[PDB]
Amino acid sequence: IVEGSDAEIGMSPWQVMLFRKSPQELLCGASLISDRWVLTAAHCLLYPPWDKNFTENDLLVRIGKHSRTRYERNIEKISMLEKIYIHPRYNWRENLDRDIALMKLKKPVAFSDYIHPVCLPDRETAASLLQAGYKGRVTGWGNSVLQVVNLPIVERPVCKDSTRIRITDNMFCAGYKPDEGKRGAACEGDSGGPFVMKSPFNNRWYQMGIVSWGEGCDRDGKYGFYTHVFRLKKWIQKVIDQFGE
Amino acid sequence: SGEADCGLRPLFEKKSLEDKTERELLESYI
Ligand SMILES: *[C@@H]1O[C@H](CO[C@@H]2O[C@H](CO)[C@@H](O)[C@H](O)[C@H]2NC(C)=O)[C@@H](O)[C@H](O)[C@H]1NC(C)=O
Repeated sequence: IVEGSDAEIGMSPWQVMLFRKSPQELLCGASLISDRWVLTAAHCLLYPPWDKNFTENDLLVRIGKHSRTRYERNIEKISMLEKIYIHPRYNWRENLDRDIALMKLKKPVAFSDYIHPVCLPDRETAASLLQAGYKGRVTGWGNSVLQVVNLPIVERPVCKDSTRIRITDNMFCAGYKPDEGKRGAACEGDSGGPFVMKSPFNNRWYQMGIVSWGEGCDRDGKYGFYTHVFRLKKWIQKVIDQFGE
Repeated sequence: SGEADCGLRPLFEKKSLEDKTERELLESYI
């Protein structure tokens, strides 16, 4: 995140941090979608050119954290992973199409003031809210404590004209126009974290996107690009249906 | 498993409190 603001305590209680155990390293953002399930980007877990192909025992998650380096006693929780699930049509060889993965936790995480799941979008929320100019929210670490930025969704032809990457219907883009000069951006380093929207219909928060790549911030590009969660919900449901508890 | 109560924050919606910037999101719908 760049040009964001400090997240208030319990502002983003679905926030999940994905770590490599050894050497201990923060790899990516992620989000809590139920007491046993965490959503992230596939490229955080599987990218063979960079020798990235994690097994469940290589990783952990920390949940309920707002400080990047400081232990938060009786607040933050650690969970091990039972299984990793990568979209079967994830396209790492071209454009990161279907950049989505699920991680099943070994044990249910207890909910608290600081830990609570975000909603998956339904047909109404996807149809109504994923529109150019509407803003969602991305949370992550600065490029320290959790940072927040609110970003407008970009018109689809504008998104396509702003990158050489082939933009599929499983992707959307967001961020402020460069020449406009309103500040705040999501970055490559925010990969895997959630793009959320607060529904005006029922006042609940929905995860509409996953940060898939960022072209701005520390690069000369314009926008951040997101996996379209609703577009891939059939897969999400197939995995949770068969392997949930 | 928590799906029924998803997306409602204990320190915000549950308490009838709003965070500092959620009004910006609401305004973007206008
Ligand atoms: C990557 O590693 C896999 C085996 O890795 C397991 O695969 C499962 C299913 O995708 C995944 O959930 C786990 O993270 C992995 N670890 C387990 C089960 O312990 C190899 O079979 C592949 O050839 C490797 N390469 C690619 C491109 O997948």
